[PDB]
Amino acid sequence: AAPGKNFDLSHWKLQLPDANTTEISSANLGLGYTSQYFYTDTDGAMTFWAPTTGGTTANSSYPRSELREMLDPSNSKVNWGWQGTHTMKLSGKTVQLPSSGKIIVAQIHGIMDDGTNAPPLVKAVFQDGQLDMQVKQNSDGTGSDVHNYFTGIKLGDLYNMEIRVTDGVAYVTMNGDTRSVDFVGKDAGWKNLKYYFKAGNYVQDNTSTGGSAIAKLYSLSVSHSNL
Repeated sequence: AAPGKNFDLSHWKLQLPDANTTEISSANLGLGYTSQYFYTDTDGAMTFWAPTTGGTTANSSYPRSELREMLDPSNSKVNWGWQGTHTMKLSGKTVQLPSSGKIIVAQIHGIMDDGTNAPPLVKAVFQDGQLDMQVKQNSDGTGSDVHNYFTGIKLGDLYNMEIRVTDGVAYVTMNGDTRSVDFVGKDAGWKNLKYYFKAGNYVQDNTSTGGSAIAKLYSLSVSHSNL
């Protein structure tokens, strides 16, 4: 069955790497959308394929086949804040890499209150042998990232990932190994942004002959909670 039947995609939309970077609505995912970019493989995985020459969204140079969390499937401007607990769990694997050897398989992305773009906060960067959960230091265009390296994560291996924000602290986990970064403690300006999760295949190669990447998910959930 197409992915939106094996997964609760009622609060995700899908962003594609076709030339026009088409988006597929939550409802259409639920009605069984499938294509070369997004399909159920024979192992049941929700599978994301994107070529390095794909279209790029307005503020990126890299192509993606990637889910974008929609608290309101009819309004992408409704997103969550730094206070309380916000947790994504997934299990998946990276099957094929582009020539650069690097893709992003999950994110927490910032966004302004009015919906305008803001920086990523967490980027789960996969390479064949290490995943780096990168946490951006500052909410604006300054500074760099805090790296968090997980050694031994290879191409084709299954990973169990969790990314949690509780009260302005990011907890980044692979296979039960959790690291943390207090992002509001680094820059209180993160309190002036909202956030949404992403998961899929954001290919860090835009070159002519870099080929394409495949990432898979076997489970994907989001929980927002309080006390």
